[PDB]
Amino acid sequence: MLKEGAKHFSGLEEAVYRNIQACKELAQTTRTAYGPNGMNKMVINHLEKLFVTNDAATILRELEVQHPAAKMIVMASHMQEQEVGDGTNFVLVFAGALLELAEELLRIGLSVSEVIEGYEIACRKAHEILPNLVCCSAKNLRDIDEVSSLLRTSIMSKQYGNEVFLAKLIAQACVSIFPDSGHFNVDNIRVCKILGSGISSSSVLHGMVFKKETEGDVTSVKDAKIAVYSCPFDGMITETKGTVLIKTAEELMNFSKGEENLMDAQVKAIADTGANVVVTGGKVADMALHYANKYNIMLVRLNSKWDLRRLCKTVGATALPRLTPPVLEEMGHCDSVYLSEVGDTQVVVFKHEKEDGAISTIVLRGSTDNLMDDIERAVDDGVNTFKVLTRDKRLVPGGGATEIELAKQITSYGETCPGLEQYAIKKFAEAFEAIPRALAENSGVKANEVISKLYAVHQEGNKNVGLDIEAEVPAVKDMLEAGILDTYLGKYWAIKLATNAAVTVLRVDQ
Amino acid sequence: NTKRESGRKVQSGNINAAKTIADIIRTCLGPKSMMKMLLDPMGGIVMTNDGNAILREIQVQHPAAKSMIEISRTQDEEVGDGTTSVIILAGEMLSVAEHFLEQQMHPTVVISAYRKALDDMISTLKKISIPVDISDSDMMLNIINSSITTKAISRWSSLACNIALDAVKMVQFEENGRKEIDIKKYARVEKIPGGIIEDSCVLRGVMINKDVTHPRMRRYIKNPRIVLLDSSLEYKKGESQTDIEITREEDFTRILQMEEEYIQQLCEDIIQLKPDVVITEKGISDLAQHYLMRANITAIRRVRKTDNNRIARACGARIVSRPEELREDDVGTGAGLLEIKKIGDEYFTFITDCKDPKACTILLRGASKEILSEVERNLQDAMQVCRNVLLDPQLVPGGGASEMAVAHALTEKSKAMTGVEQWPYRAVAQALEVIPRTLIQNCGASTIRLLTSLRAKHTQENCETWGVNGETGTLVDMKELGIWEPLAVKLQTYKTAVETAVLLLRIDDIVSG
Amino acid sequence: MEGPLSVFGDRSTGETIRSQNVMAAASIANIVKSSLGPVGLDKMLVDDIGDVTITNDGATILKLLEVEHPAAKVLCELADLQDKEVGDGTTSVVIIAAELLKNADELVKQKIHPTSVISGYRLACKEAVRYINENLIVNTDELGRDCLINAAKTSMSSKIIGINGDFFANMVVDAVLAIKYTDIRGQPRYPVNSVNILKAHGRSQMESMLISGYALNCVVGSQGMPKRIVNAKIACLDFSLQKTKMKLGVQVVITDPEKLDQIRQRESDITKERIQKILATGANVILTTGGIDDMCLKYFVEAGAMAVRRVLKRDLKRIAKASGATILSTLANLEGEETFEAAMLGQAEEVVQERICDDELILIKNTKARTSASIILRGANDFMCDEMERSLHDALCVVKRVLESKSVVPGGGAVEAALSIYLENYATSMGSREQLAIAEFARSLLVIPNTLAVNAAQDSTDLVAKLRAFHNEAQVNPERKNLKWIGLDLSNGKPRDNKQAGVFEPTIVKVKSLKFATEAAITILRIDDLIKLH
Repeated sequence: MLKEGAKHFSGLEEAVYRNIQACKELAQTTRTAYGPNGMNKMVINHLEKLFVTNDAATILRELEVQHPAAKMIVMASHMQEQEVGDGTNFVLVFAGALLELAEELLRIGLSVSEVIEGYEIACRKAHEILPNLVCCSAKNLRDIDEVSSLLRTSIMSKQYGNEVFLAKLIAQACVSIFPDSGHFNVDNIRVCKILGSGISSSSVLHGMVFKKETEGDVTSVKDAKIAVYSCPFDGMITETKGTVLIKTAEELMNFSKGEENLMDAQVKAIADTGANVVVTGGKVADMALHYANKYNIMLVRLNSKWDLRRLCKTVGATALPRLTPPVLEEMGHCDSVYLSEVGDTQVVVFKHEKEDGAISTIVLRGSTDNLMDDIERAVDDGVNTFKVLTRDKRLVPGGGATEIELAKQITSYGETCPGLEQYAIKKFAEAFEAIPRALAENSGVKANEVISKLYAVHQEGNKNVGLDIEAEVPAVKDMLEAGILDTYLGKYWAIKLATNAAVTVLRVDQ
Repeated sequence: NTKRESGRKVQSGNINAAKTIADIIRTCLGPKSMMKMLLDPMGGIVMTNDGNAILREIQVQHPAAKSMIEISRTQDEEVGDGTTSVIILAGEMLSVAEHFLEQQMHPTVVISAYRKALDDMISTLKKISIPVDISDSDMMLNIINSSITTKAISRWSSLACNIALDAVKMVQFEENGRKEIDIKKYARVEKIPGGIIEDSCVLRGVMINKDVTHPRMRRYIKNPRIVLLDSSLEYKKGESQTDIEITREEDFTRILQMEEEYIQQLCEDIIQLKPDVVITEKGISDLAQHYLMRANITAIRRVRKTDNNRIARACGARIVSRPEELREDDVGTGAGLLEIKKIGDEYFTFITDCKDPKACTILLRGASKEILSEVERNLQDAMQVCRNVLLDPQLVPGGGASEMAVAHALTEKSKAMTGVEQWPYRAVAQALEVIPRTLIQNCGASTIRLLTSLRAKHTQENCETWGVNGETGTLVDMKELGIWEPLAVKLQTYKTAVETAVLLLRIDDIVSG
Repeated sequence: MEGPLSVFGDRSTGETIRSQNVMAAASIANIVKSSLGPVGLDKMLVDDIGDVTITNDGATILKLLEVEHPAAKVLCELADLQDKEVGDGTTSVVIIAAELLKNADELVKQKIHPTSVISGYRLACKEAVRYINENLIVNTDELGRDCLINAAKTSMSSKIIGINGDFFANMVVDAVLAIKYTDIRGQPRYPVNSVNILKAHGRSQMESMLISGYALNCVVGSQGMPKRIVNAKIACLDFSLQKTKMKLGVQVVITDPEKLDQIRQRESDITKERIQKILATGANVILTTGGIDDMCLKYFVEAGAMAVRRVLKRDLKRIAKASGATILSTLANLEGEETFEAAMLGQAEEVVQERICDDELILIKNTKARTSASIILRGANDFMCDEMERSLHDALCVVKRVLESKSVVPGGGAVEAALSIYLENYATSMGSREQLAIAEFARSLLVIPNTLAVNAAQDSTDLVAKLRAFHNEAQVNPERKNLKWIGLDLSNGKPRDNKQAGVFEPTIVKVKSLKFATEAAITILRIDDLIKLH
């Protein structure tokens, strides 16, 4: 400060300006990133590799700002993304939008608590009236449509057109195997992206899909006792002496054969422990391969940790470098453990089917990684939006036909509840228009034009914005029934969530 | 030559001046008051509550301020008051609307909102505008003293009450068309120097300071009859133009004196006739005017015909060639009072005129020659009520609860009018409530909460009649508090205010000529 | 400037000055854009410093403005020349010029018979003028369903303050015929401004009363003297009565003031004999010119006279010819001693005094020597009458301009929207140079309405979306009718459904604005070589 002491970068103006303004910075694109999104975002992640998406959290985590303002709220956006797969595209914009009313009320001179608390009780009032606007509930996981109907909404809230083949393909991955009652799992259903085939060739093989080359034979048994190992081959040939191969002419003789019998004992000890599939994040060797061909134990030549991880995760396997006779601790899990060609890529396939614990493994055949990973992104955040763990998701208008109802609900009521809080309560019903704007953003019209008509749709729950021109000229697309609703819950959090950090990040002048 | 200006840039320049002008005077206007003190480059201080007085003494910026002086005048041109209101009121709607609305992008409903925000005033006012008896000096006095107080002055109010309560009723045009609302020549306030408050002596008719200017003139003839020219003055305005002579030095002196010795012979031609007053639009010279006075004939000189005509009807003066030569005499009496008042030996002849063409030029007397100027302003603001009450008995009580009364009825109607239109209409709904809230922010505490209380008060209790006190800040009935906000004034204010701000948006461009 | 600075004298030698021209050309037309159409903003424009002018008329704007370049200069003529044409098309001609003079040179530079290039912007005008002669599809006062009634009603819908256009549709019909004056080429069209029109406060806000014959406004309430005997006749006078000095020629300089008082005393009393000379001729209504002094007035009030004075000479002149009277016959002098003969008497079925609205008029029933009418306007106040009267005037000139040219167009660049893509098509098969010009022509057309659109904040994307959608090969067709909508309402900025509206323009100003626009493409180009002077 004035004094050489007082560590801080936040406060006073730079709070009522820069913090909120820095909060404004990132919500800018989240607008283009939520609901139907025609917008796209190049990102290099410190691979210098471009990637394209509409999602903030993928990007924001990378982005580094002086100020915890940005650094905090993402956690809530994560806290959403943790609990709810999508809407996080939205979860940031409303707070940042709702915030900047304060700095205005600060120019209008409204106190911290005064500005805060109006949003609060209105947020409770929201949390009171928000479930009143539950317009449906989900029903059946076994039904593909009942699932896929919703799933578009989040895929929509990532990317618009693709959602159709996708949402179906998702419940066709059997979101249904899990009850979605107190349980559901990504890693069991895990996306596995095959570069090649088509992007709409993205398929479903229930049970593990490992793009890794499937070696040896097929597993000794399909129940396979599965000993997965980080690097069970560090080489059994040693790299030593002169040439980084040999030094003395007598050296080479012992280098070549030693790999064999060690790996022979190693792959015998794979059979000795009884592993019916051998998984080497370490190298593949033809002898060991032929040993794995002799002992008939299916071989995995190379592993991402994700391989080992999931194998460690799902099978109950434990990946360990073995220069060491393998010992089954990993043991088995999956009742059918296969070789397969999916995308006609050699696909390491383990499968076991259980109401909980079943791997129903999303296999994305795809033409482009940079797409198929963003194609993964929406289905990810779509099935994570499928993750509610209420089979009946108490659905509310998806793509936000809600806000117009609530923008009507609160600020009207907002004045009824009196005192300067009312203005914060009335400011509360404003930033609803964000996604109606944020779609009209990527749709290309004015939120006023939107809201004026979508106030003129009055009590609806249905008509609202979207993509194309029906979010433009009428600003009317049925966001109850385009087939698009959203769960009350993912909605319920964003208000609740974006209530907290927004309220919070204002309070802090240091 | 050709010059081009564009977009927000000028319209923001429009925003700046009037708004910045709207600052001090809004605090100045009303019982809650401040002073705008101009710094002359020499350090000269000029502090007023009239910014238009300060604005002129220094550079007037073109974009907002050049039009605001004129909408300052126009309001004061019309009713006789309100330079300080329209500017801050136009500054209100100018401030928050366009950029916001132009960030919502349209010039149209902005301009269109002024209309429909203007009539909601007209709508909610005349509903809650409270009628007052126009035959009652007092029922007019409470609304007139409210409007005589425009800045600080209740002092001459009660005294400016009585004169105007009397005068504007007697006001008639020379058409005598209607009474009531009037031109300030058919109600004139001429401050008469010196004396004391006792000499204030309400004058309902025209005064002629030139009727009796001298003690030697006509002394108190109850009905003065001004005889126009025509024979009593035969017409010679010319000069003999006598030939040049180098011998006499007097020929240089005498030829110029010949001009005024003609009217002398014409004033000699007057004497025989003894018109008790003589009016000459050609004018009479003073060397000619000697011989009129000694006759006990007063002389109105260098006055026009309409000045005389309205008076010749007001004082009821036969207008003839000669008193003995028939031009068909006008009446002998048009008036009931001829009072010639003297401060010094310059006599002030006041003829109180009842429903006459006259001028209704009203006598005021301050304690001296100076505080007259405020009495005149007091009287003009007083006669403004008396022309407004005799126009509108209904005039809104408010401490600016009227300045809320529209604003909240707007947001009510914003919900009714809808469209994209509501958003300008709801944006311009905000601008009105600031002026009084500033006055009750001049008070203190939370002025927006008082405004919230206002808004809570507004549709619940009453818009304006019941309202907030301006200087106290309490929510009170403004007729009960006695603060009166003339309907026409308010009617004129936003009207005059909405008009200028329409063009300020319409102008993104000026040239150099 | 731009590029080479090496030579003064506005010699930038090619594209530089050419662009410095298109700069100046795009510089001047800008005010017009924001001023284009009735939705064009109104520009307060400083004349000196405190001296200003508030004008939305680019031509008027231009007239205050000065021309700092030939590019600035060549437009400020053609714009004021199209203003000099009518004043319809002022803003029109302005803008398109700035686009075409980067378009014009680009082709005409390449020579290869250099003559005919900008005619690609000319033959297009022809191509347009023809089509512009073809548009009754919108803007018809040529005939409506009620014709000039509904034509004015839709024009009173084009300017509409109220339900006016009920009587006011008929008034404009009454108005064009109220005026009867020699008009050439054989026009039954008669000037719509000269229509005797009177404003009436009170009664109904929206209402009108047509006076049989011209309605002469005659002073009442000032002169209390009776002018009134119900008669068949009026004495139309250009003459004046004064009780101060009726006939001059006396000098205030004379040593005798008696000379000025004498003719004053005598000729003050001759004022009331002149009427007695007129009344004895059989004239019980005698229309006299005013000018009496405020003293002479009250004298004429208190002394009294029989005569109709201070009448409107605009009407008195019209009625003199109308009732067959003259305004002067036996009048050789300013003396009231003059006899009266019936030559100044107007002949009528009856001259009857009807005071209505508390305004007495001289209403000549059966004006004999011509056909005459006056439509008085009943309104709350005369401002309310000012309100509809102006709404009536653009129900008039449109009919007039239609009575000027039966062939018309819808006003605005909507006729371009048809023509433009058509002329771009009319360019297409031409190819070569010629696909460029006529298309480089027609693309530069589009600026007018779209700017006029956004001037109304109409989302110029809309204006093109609506019009050139309807415009097709399906509809290349103006027809006389709407199978497409080629219309654009100017005060709306948006195409409406009004096909009769009075805010449009005929084929008159539009065939002009094309060529003037093609001109500025040429107008700057005539200079041969270039130089600089010392």
